[PDB]
Amino acid sequence: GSHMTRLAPVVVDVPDDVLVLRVIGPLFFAAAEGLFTDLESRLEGKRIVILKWDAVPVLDAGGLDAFQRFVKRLPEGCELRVCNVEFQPLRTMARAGIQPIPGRLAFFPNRRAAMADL
Amino acid sequence: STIEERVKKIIGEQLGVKQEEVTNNASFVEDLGADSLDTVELVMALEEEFDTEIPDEEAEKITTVQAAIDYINGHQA
Repeated sequence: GSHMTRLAPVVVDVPDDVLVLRVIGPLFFAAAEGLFTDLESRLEGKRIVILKWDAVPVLDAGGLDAFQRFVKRLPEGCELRVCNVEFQPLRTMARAGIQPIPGRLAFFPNRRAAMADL
Repeated sequence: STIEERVKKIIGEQLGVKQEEVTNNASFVEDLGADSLDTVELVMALEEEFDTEIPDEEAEKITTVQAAIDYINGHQA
């Protein structure tokens, strides 16, 4: 692994219990596994985690599986917000029938919308 | 119906707008109130009706009524 799929800091003013990151690179199984495992270690004291996926051009079957497991494992009281899902990952998740989950998983068109109740 | 009419019909159904508003110039997002998921579902519905898999790179460019009509007419291989 060349660590080419990675979490990147976002410069924005947010409460201390909110984490905002970009995911840069494709979410193929192996890369997704490492990324979501890393993300899980950053969740202490976080009420909201926002992932901006503008730079995620592809999401494959195993990558989606990894995403679903990550969501399943989120701590109580921690909501994942995903924004800027690109065409291929969005079509992949649509075909798989991914749905939001109250208090756990929400999708938004952009960062503004994902942060509107902040 | 003609192919053009069928494409417009599907756009209207998927985006939930009156046939009257589905003019050739119309942009799904800027004019017909679509978001990116509506757009994905619309492309999927065109794929199913016209029995064709549309590559992501080309699907990404289907953002207006004319674009959809043009892709369907032009990509019959």
